[PDB]
Amino acid sequence: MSKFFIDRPIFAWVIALVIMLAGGLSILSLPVNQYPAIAPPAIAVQVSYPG
Amino acid sequence: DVSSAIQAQNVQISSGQLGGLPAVKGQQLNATIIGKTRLQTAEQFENILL
Ligand SMILES: CCCCCCCCCCCCO[C@@H]1O[C@H](CO)[C@@H](O[C@H]2O[C@H](CO)[C@@H](O)[C@H](O)[C@H]2O)[C@H](O)[C@H]1O
Repeated sequence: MSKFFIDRPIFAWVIALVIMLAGGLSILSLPVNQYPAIAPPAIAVQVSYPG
Repeated sequence: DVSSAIQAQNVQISSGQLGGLPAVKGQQLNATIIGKTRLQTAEQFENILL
């Protein structure tokens, strides 16, 4: 490439613009939060034997 | 008769709570009351009035 793209900077831009366009529209639908799920799964069992 | 006897005589006394909520102003001592569990020994069983 490079040499190819040096005489084709519209094409160069377009691969850049597609990448930006794709990644942009993604920022619109990503979950946001402080941290990822970083906690061990725990399952809890409960019963009360009255008194 | 024996079955019924054992069923009435080999049970757990359910047991409440001294100073259970709601309680009256004062209370102060809140403690669980534990009753009797159940027969354990073969003897305890040989007992039980029929
Ligand atoms: C973990 C997943 C990662 C996936 C992402 C993969 C992408 C990696 C990109 C590497 C591709 C690079 O491709 C690169 O093209 C340029 C085009 O100018 C070339 O660039 C240069 O190469 C040689 C070395 O001086 C010269 O003879 C040539 O004149 C020059 O153009 C390279 O020979 C080539 O290596």
